[PDB]
Amino acid sequence: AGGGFFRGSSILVSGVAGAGKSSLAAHFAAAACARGERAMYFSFEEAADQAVRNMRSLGLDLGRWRDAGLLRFMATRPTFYSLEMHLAVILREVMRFEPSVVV
Amino acid sequence: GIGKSPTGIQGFDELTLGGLPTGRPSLVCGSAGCGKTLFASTFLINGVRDHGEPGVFVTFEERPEDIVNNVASLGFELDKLIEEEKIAIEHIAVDPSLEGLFLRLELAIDTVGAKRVVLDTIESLFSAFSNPAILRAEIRRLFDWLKERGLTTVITAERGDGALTRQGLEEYVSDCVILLDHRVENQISTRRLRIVKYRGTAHGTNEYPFLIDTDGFSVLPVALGLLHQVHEERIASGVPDLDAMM
Amino acid sequence: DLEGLFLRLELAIDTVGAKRVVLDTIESLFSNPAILRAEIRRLFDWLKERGLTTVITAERGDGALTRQGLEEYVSDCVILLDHRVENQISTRRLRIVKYRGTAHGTNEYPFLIDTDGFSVLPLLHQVHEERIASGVPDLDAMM
Amino acid sequence: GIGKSPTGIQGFDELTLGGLPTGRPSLVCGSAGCGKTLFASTFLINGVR
Amino acid sequence: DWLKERGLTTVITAERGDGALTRQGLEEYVSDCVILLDHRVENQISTRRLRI
Ligand SMILES: Nc1ncnc2c1ncn2[C@@H]1O[C@H](COP(=O)(O)OP(=O)(O)O)[C@@H](O)[C@H]1O
Ligand SMILES: Nc1ncnc2c1ncn2[C@@H]1O[C@H](COP(=O)(O)OP(=O)(O)O)[C@@H](O)[C@H]1O
Ligand SMILES: Nc1ncnc2c1ncn2[C@@H]1O[C@H](COP(=O)(O)OP(=O)(O)O)[C@@H](O)[C@H]1O
Ligand SMILES: [Mg+2]
Ligand SMILES: [Mg+2]
Ligand SMILES: [Mg+2]
Repeated sequence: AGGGFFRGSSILVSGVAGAGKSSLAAHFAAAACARGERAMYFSFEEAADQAVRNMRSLGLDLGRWRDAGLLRFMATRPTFYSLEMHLAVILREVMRFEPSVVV
Repeated sequence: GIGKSPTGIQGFDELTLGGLPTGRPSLVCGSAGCGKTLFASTFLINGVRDHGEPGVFVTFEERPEDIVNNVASLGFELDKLIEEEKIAIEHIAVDPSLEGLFLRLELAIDTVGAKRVVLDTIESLFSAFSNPAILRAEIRRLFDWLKERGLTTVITAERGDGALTRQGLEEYVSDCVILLDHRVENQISTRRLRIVKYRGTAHGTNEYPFLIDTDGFSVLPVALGLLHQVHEERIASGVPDLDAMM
Repeated sequence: DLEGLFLRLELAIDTVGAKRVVLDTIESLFSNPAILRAEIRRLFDWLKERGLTTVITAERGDGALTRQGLEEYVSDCVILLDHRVENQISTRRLRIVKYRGTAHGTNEYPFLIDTDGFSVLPLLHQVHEERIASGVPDLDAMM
Repeated sequence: GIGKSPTGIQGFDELTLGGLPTGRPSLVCGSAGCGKTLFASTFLINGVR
Repeated sequence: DWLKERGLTTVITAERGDGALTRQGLEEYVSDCVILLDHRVENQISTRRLRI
């Protein structure tokens, strides 16, 4: 109705494999970076170069924003740390980047 | 900064970020069969081989021939290094009938230009008789002697009754404590290690599994993830129809 | 006195001219770590000198490896036997805690003490290229 | 390598890569009924026969 | 050994407890045939188990 989810809110993007979830998330992030806001993308199964290149196929130059500095891409894997360590590291990087959107 | 000295063990050197603390004592706690003596053999031999660091191996129980056989069956050419005058084995006993250790160590150190030292079963002296109440004093005495000599130390220990050490005080007199384990889940044995404590550096605070093979004491390196290589070229499947499908 | 043991040992060793030695119920003979540890190492050293392949019995009712808790560490080879009884069935298992100088089977292994004696069961094969009959004609012709 | 004296106990010999260490102390730990004395007895009898 | 010389089949009865699976543990090693009995409770019903 109002034309977009509320600024400070939580969006869930349920789906199956190969459904476009990561693509819609990257689109949110790219729109934020274009608006000039800061964005962070936490990939727990995909590399930064890999995902950005995968998004080239959808006309998204995520690497451009990453080079500019309005996008911070954190690539990690669950089994490496404990859940507490993952939480702490996520909050750490978020506090240091002061992002506006977080995937 | 903090001084470091690699063990030559790939993976373990990543956990410790440089290896065991150089010129400081470390305790490799472990029950029978975990591989403490093999870890120390690796320490000294690989220090000589790669890092040009000579060392001396003090054994309080077994014979030098036994040590040589045990480490040689793996592949470590220790007999050659012994006769090369770059490494030395020193045998000491209990129930025979302080400065003796220092003097024998001085002889070996000046003979082989030693900077690394291994003490295998210093337990013997303290455990055979607990009558003297100055056991911790003797422990810290030898520790301070080696620290004065600026020698890296790898003290082995025994952990049968429980805890991390049977002595109860050695774990707190050592700087870097490495616990070795060899547990049996189902009916399968898994070998593990952990950096219980390290003074002044970040270390691997979790159980890293290790293996003892002919290659030696091996640790699967750690963290090999999300560092992928991104190729834009395409690979053939052998099924041209499938290939054309994308 | 400890000399009588060696006195009795040498006569038997050289009488049958043997190279294998077995010791049993030595914990009772031992019956304060110093005395025990020292005499253990002494006897093992003498047997080594004589070149005898030695197998010593050890019982561990109270502890994980020996009754006293400090006898095990002096040996060069260690083998632990166990008899567990989960549920109601009982199984006998053997494992090698330590075997310096070689590679062995770290895993536990089941053994049976039948009338024959100790028994244990310890990855590919070549493939035959001839066919067999199922006895069902239509099924054997389906391929 | 090192010398091995076969115990004659198939399976066990394969796991020990031949047998027990030759001319060395070897311990047969375990509680009552585990089979220690019989294991050593078979060591001797197999070596003999 | 007196009994063995005299040729007498002896049943020696002993107890357990006190934080150990047997009172002493060294009597087991003396015996030649060890028979363990147990009175164990599952849920709220107990059963009588014999083992050799
Ligand atoms: N140009 C394109 N045309 C059609 N489909 C595409 C195109 N680019 C990507 N896709 C599809 O998008 C999917 C990948 O989306 P992605 O964001 O990775 O979803 P998820 O990460 O949730 O699996 C794949 O199934 C792929 O086939
Ligand atoms: N060639 C080898 N290959 C694999 N493992 C070996 C080899 N030689 C020794 N080991 C291992 O070393 C272990 C004992 O090492 P050591 O540290 O000398 O004894 P302990 O752990 O009692 O101090 C054994 O469990 C054995 O599996
Ligand atoms: N003739 C036999 N038939 C079947 N099992 C036997 C025979 N002789 C011995 N055993 C088994 O071997 C084991 C030997 O026990 P033993 O060696 O006397 O105990 P330990 O030496 O551990 O004190 C026993 O538990 C018994 O069940
Ligand atoms: Mg996805
Ligand atoms: Mg050893
Ligand atoms: Mg018996």
